[PDB]
Amino acid sequence: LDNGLARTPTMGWLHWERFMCNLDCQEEPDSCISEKLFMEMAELMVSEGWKDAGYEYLCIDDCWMAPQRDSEGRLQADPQRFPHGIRQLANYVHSKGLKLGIYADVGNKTCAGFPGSFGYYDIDAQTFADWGVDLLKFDGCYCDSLENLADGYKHMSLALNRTGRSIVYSCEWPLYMWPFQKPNYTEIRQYCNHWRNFADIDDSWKSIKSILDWTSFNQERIVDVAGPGGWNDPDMLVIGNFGLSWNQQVTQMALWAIMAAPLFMSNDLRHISPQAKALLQDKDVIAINQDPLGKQGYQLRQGDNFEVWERPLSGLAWAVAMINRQEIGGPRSYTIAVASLGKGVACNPACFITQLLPVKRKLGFYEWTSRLRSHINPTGTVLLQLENTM
Amino acid sequence: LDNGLARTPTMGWLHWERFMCNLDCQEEPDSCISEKLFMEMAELMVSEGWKDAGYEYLCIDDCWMAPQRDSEGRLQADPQRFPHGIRQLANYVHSKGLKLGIYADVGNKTCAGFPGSFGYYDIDAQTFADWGVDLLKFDGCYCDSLENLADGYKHMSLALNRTGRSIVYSCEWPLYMWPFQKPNYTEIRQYCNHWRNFADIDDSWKSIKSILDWTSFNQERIVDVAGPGGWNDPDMLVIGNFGLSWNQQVTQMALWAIMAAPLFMSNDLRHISPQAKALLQDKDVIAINQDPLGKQGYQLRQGDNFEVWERPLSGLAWAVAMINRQEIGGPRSYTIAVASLGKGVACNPACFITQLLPVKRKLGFYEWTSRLRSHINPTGTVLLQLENTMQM
Ligand SMILES: *[C@@H]1O[C@H](CO)[C@@H](O[C@@H]2O[C@H](CO)[C@@H](O[C@@H]3O[C@H](CO)[C@@H](O)[C@H](O[C@H]4O[C@H](CO)[C@@H](O)[C@H](O)[C@@H]4O)[C@@H]3O)[C@H](O)[C@H]2NC(C)=O)[C@H](O)[C@H]1NC(C)=O
Ligand SMILES: *[C@@H]1O[C@H](CO)[C@@H](O[C@@H]2O[C@H](CO)[C@@H](O)[C@H](O)[C@H]2NC(C)=O)[C@H](O)[C@H]1NC(C)=O
Ligand SMILES: *[C@@H]1O[C@H](CO)[C@@H](O[C@@H]2O[C@H](CO)[C@@H](O)[C@H](O)[C@H]2NC(C)=O)[C@H](O)[C@H]1NC(C)=O
Ligand SMILES: *[C@@H]1O[C@H](CO)[C@@H](O)[C@H](O)[C@H]1NC(C)=O
Ligand SMILES: *[C@@H]1O[C@H](CO)[C@@H](O)[C@H](O)[C@H]1NC(C)=O
Ligand SMILES: NC[C@H]1N[C@H](CO)[C@H](O)[C@@H]1O
Ligand SMILES: NC[C@H]1N[C@H](CO)[C@H](O)[C@@H]1O
Repeated sequence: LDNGLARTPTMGWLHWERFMCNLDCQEEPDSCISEKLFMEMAELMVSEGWKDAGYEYLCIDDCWMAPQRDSEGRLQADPQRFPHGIRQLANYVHSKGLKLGIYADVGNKTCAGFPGSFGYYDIDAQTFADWGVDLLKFDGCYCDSLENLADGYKHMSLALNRTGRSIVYSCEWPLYMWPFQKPNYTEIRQYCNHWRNFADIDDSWKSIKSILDWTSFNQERIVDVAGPGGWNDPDMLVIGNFGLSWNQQVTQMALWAIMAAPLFMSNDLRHISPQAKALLQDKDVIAINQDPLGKQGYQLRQGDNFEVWERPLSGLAWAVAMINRQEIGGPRSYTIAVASLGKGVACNPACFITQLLPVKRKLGFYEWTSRLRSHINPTGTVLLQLENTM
Repeated sequence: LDNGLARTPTMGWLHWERFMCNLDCQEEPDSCISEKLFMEMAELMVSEGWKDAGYEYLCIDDCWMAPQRDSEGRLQADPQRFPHGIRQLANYVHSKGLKLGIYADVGNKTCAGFPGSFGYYDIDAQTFADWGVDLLKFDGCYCDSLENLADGYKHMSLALNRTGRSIVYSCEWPLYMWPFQKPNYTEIRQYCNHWRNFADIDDSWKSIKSILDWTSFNQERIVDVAGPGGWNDPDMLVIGNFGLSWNQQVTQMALWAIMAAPLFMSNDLRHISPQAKALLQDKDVIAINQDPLGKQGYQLRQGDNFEVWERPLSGLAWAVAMINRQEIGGPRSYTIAVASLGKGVACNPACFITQLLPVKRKLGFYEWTSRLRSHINPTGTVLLQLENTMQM
């Protein structure tokens, strides 16, 4: 989408995975989907260094709406859970230097059953712009035809444009097309700043494996379309929650950097371990994810329960990730000729290699003839940056 | 097995899950199966508090043997990886106050392809006894006849008996029966101190779930068989390795306590986080696992992606574990009438409830009519101890 936005993958926080559709503010005031939850997350995004690290968009997912539209047929936030309304929440979020994301659905209802936007695309776009919304996640539930799906996503894209406000447009279009018809990613990128390709992530290593495996299986179709203004979205970062071991969290961070993925955390910023916070705020890894060239990485190799992924960066640098998919035993040795990396240019005539994950360690100079040797933890990842000596 | 051993579930360390069959001591010296590894592991078991916590058996799994038997037809340790031999390793282990476990196979070869014990049961038992072995893990590979399997396990049990040395006898008999017919656990318990029921564990939450689900599915068949001298073995503790989140590690520790399981760690004691070590050395949870009553726990309830397990303890106490199997979202509230716990006996007329996991916290007195309310993390477990009481 050539709206001047998302020139690097969008970074921020999205409530869905950790907080979902919790409406029980009477029994669970601190966890329910409410204005107070987003105020608390905004405060911590400022005070705990998230904004400084680049996490900029505080995003509302499903279950913010009132059961019905208002007198004039516009969407409204739930009166009890969002007493001051979305425009006021956006004002607050802006006063902190952050941006606000909101959620709507292309069909007749949202996935959780709240008012859909079909028939209201232009009014909804104008409502969002009037409210000061900075990002829209547009879901695909309750849409009875591929034509309605495509037409709605394009119509909403154009309506957002017509409001004149800069609004990041996040689409689930491909995900809802894939069971029936192969998506045309050139068209999608024409209309969207990023697009969900695959099933919702949850708090599990199985989910991560399945997302990585889908991305590597389909990489010939999706890798080259990505770039400044339009990214593949493999769904939220779930680092800092409950289901991932430390090495599995490292794998998610490293490979979301390799994939030039949007970095939408879905966690509780009020209760997050120092280790998870340091991983999610890792300057060098974020810098890889945010590389201005915006060329998505890809899987280079797979075999012996090892995977090698790599990503070209600005200024002749490369990022390389090595995953150990064997879920038994101990750290496993993996070696690869550096001439096999970076299409044969990264280390010609030589390169300096720095390991970034699981810990930052300079590895030294590697000549064109050299072999890179590493030990990779089960379900963990070794992430490296290669700098050509020219 | 009525050998006076394993009156509580055996506790120790077994190399299989973490170190497997790594034979490459030149390229992977720190991971290969060698005498130096077991010597160092013994030193750390002493110095890092593992022996004090109750972990007593340092156990060798597969891939310790030389490719062939010796001139006298007895087994021998690998010449390069175990130059000083099993007798000397056992001397070292005993000098640290620990006990040594070893591995053999009922069939013609071990699962990794090394000499099997079939045809040599009595001499192999005697060899182990001469070496000073204190525990035998007896595998079931390369034995495709049910009669051979059963006869071999019984024979090895009797042969170990004849040596006159006290040796814990750990069997994989039931697991190897399933391709043919489901086991008679009365017979197995007659011959074994504990027995593997289900597929090998690996370093994953998937594996933990599958072991728990098999145990609860088959619990009417295996729970009452267990007791002092004979335990169900759901395989090694893998806390301290790589594939389990903190809450998944807590779930494994809590439920291995519930199940009266042998506690065999399979990790690297040289590289283990403080948090994992504190969990594995948790005095109160170990005390649940080691409860002298020796009655295995069971799944009480299951529904809405929640599980409730409980285990009766000595002196009218109970352990209760609540698992959240929903792998999305945040901590989920679960409430239960305390009268539903411990068969209505734990809290009659009252009980004092102490949460032990994920953190230790006194919850207070709960009267027989009261309700217990708790919050459980995704893939985590809340482990509680109920003490029957007449007071407030
Ligand atoms: C080879 O097999 C034989 C037969 O199975 C086995 O002999 C058995 O040894 C056990 C353990 O020593 C004996 O059990 C003991 O019996 C005495 C006398 O009745 C009791 O006083 C003992 O009670 C104490 O220990 C128990 C734990 O075992 C506790 O439950 C109890 O509270 C006491 O602390 C204990 O019951 C058993 O009687 C014999 N059986 C026979 C038939 O002789 C022998 O040990 C095996 N070989 C080797 C090397 O162990
Ligand atoms: C509406 O769409 C137009 C057309 O794509 C966008 O115009 C582009 O804006 C970028 C950034 O300002 C320029 O670099 C391009 O040259 C423009 N292209 C064209 C064809 O005009 C415009 O930014 C969009 N406006 C909003 C508010 O989204
Ligand atoms: C995928 O969609 C793109 C964009 O809608 C199609 O490309 C356009 O094709 C028309 C007609 O040939 C050209 O005039 C435009 O210049 C193209 N637009 C762009 C942005 O390239 C493309 O044909 C579609 N591909 C398939 C296989 O259907
Ligand atoms: C919404 O419902 C109407 C009436 O049932 C239907 O005609 C229309 O196609 C639906 N729209 C979508 C996108 O499913
Ligand atoms: C199980 O084994 C015991 C002891 O050997 C024996 O007495 C019993 O009959 C067996 N049960 C069945 C059902 O075969
Ligand atoms: N992919 C389906 C989408 N619908 C849910 C909201 O109800 C989340 O936004 C999820 O990402
Ligand atoms: N269940 C199969 C058994 N065989 C392996 C050794 O090769 C492990 O001991 C495992 O416990």
